[PDB]
Amino acid sequence: GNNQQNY
Amino acid sequence: GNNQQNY
Repeated sequence: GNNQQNY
Repeated sequence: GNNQQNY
């Protein structure tokens, strides 16, 4: 699906 | 914080 990664 | 909106 839509991807948000906050490292 | 960081924002991602997928309408």
